[PDB]
This record gives sequence, structure tokens and C-alpha cells, in this order.
Amino acid sequence: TVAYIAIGSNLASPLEQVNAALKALGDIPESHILTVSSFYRTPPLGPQDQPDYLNAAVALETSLAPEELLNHTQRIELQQGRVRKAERWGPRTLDLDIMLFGNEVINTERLTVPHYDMKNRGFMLWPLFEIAPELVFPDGEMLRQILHTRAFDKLNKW
Ligand SMILES: CC1(C)Nc2nc(N)[nH]c(=O)c2N=C1C(=O)NCCN(CCSC[C@H]1O[C@@H](n2cnc3c(N)ncnc32)[C@H](O)[C@@H]1O)CP(=O)(O)O
Repeated sequence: TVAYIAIGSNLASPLEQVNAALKALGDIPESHILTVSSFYRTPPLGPQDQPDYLNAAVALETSLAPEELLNHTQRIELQQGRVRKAERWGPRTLDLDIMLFGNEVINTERLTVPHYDMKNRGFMLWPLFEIAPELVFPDGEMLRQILHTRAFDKLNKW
């Protein structure tokens, strides 16, 4: 199963955080990175008080069940997610989202695949389009089509 995972960090200095994440993704049991998108600097979706995000996409080969993979992604967000300031630990600044898990459709308490809002999110679609441009969604929609129809702005590389 090729799972596609979206990575986000909004630290002022997220490069170290994202790289630590990609190694942890790589250390997940029965899983390894096939491909990594470029790193992108995106303006945040939401209050524009918070810093710019570093966004990227990752193709992950895995023999894991989807919920099992999720446990792993949430563990990493717990482990690599926060980083120390001198006083205390800071809030977590790693987001690992499962955009797709093979051709599977999933709707549960814990999991919604495809990711529920990725279709309105340029910072998810473009990096993905870079590593899987002929990607077809389980309902037959094409990633290229959705980028075509909405005409999202391209991303500046980080
Ligand atoms: C958006 C916002 C503020 N602005 C941004 N702007 C830019 N430029 N770039 C960004 O990156 C970016 N992201 C920011 C963000 O705040 N991101 C949080 C992502 N956050 C999903 C994490 S899972 C929490 C719960 O979600 C359940 N969950 C359900 N399905 C899945 C799934 N398929 N994969 C993973 N977790 C699943 C899971 O059980 C857990 O308990 C909520 P959401 O944005 O609404 O996606």
C-alpha cells in the first residue's frame, strides 16, 4: 500500500523538525519512504499571526493497517513534535496527515481518508501533484483535474 502523507511545521525554523520527521517516518515498522516532494513555504490557512508553514508530501510504502499507521504518525507528532525552549517545552509544531491510504475510503472516529479538506488545500495538493501527478482519487476524480478546475496558486519553495 502506498500511503501519501502531508507534513506541516510552522516553526520559524522547521527544517530540522521536518527532517527528523522524515527519518521517523522511515523508521516505522514495515514501512519506508518511496519519495519526497520539494519543501514549500506556504502562508498559513487561518489567522495570519502565526508563521509560514513548511509543507511537503511523502509517498510511504507500508504493509501496515491504516489505523496502525495513524498510531505511528501520532506517536511521532508526540515525540518529534515539540521542541525545547529554555523554560519549558513549546507547543507541538509537526503535523502529519494521511492524505491517502492506497485506494481506500475510510470514515471513522479516528480516520477520514481521503483527508477531508485536502481538496480545498493548495499546500496539500501541489506537493502531492509533484510526486504523483497522475494520481486518481478513489471516486475517480483526478488530482490534476482538481488543480485545473480551482487553479490554485503554485507554491514558493522553502
Ligand atoms: C489548517 C492550518 C491551521 N493551516 C495550515 N496552513 C498551512 N499553510 N499549512 C498547514 O499545514 C496548515 N495546517 C494548519 C493545521 O492546523 N493543521 C492541523 C491538521 N489537523 C489534522 C491532524 S489530526 C487530529 C485528529 O484528526 C483525526 N484524523 C481524521 N482523519 C485523519 C487523517 N486522514 N489523517 C490524520 N488524522 C486524522 C485523528 O484521529 C486526530 O484525532 C486538523 P485538520 O487541518 O482539520 O486536518
